[PDB]
Amino acid sequence: MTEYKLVVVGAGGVGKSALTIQLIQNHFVDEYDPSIEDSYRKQVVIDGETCLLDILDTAGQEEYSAMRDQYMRTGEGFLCVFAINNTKSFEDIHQYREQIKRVKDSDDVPMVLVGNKCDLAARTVESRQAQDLARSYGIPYIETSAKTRQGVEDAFYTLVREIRQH
Repeated sequence: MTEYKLVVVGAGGVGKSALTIQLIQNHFVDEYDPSIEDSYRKQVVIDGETCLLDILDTAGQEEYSAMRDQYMRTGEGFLCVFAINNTKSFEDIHQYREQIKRVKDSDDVPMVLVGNKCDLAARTVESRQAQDLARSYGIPYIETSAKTRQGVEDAFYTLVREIRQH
């Protein structure tokens, strides 16, 4: 009955809701999460191990108040979602990252950077820049498409593996 409680973060404009819902429903979904935090749980098998995957979507990076900090009790690992067309999202993730680190009075946790909307032509993030930013943070860089191409699943498995390897 091993549980993995992993937190998804990112600026507004990405499909944080899509990431979780598509995985747990195994379906192409655009449905948007509510204006407040929303967590989902789904039974999964990872590397031969049967366990529960619990994914939390958060909202309002700065608005992530003590009321929401309650979730930080999970504290396992973080999946950071940005849009290839959304340059500013990188700064919002960084600042949001700094805040959640302060809440945990610590900074050595599993993290993965994931970029959505890679099929969009009109973007302003070069993948060379995005991956270098991930590399400077010492975290994996994965490109994904909410449409069908799932890279988020492996990202969660990476988070789990990093937890297992501490």
